[PDB]
This record gives sequence, structure tokens and C-alpha cells, in this order.
Amino acid sequence: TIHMHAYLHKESFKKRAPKAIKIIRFLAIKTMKTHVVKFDMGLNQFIWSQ
RNA sequence: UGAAACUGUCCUUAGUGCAGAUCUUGGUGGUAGUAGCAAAUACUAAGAAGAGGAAAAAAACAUCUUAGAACUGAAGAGGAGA
Repeated sequence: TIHMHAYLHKESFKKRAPKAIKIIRFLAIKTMKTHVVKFDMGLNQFIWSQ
């Protein structure tokens, strides 16, 4: 579970959904040690759902 | 270094000697890798093409398709004329 409210606290509104992708990319780099991170289209559609 | 013209002496002649004219023309510095590349709400994911996202996150990647999210809001960022 990624508590993204912690990362997106008081962040500029026009950069909240784009930044959520940047955080999930970074959490995948630090855990699997790979720089080739591919998002499933279902996850991206959920990040932008609101 | 340069490869085809030139020099010394006596007279004659002058478009004859530059540091200045906010001089003329051309070239070039410091400033300085500095000031800046901040109006027009906004982009994201997958795929394709391409030399052109690599990597100890180098956090950003132009074009086209699809999906999401959006703006002009019909006296329009629409469709046409002088």
C-alpha cells in the first residue's frame, strides 16, 4: 500500500496526478532495482480517475 | 615561416609618417555561461517509427495511434468569405 496522501500533501494542484506517477516509478526503482518501470494502463486510469 | 619579385646611392615628385576628432569601415573582448528562454488552466499511460531515455532516478523524452484527463464554450481557440 502506497500512502500517497503523505507524498501529495500541499502539492500544487495542477501537478498531483502527474506526480503520483513519478512517485510510484521511484518506489519501483528503489525496491526492484530496475529503471525500466512500466505502468499498467489500468493503474494510470485510476490515478487520473478524479 | 614564405615562394617571385626586390634593393642601395643621387636628384625629381607627393593622395608622404597618427593614440585621440561621440572620428570612418571592419574585426574582437570584459560584463558572461551572466540577465533571461515565467500571459494564453495540462498533461499522463501503453504501443509504433527513429541514431536519438539513457541511469548508481540523468525525476524532464519531440511525431503518430489508442485509453484517460482536460480547454475554447457556439458574439468560439468552430465552418467560410472581402
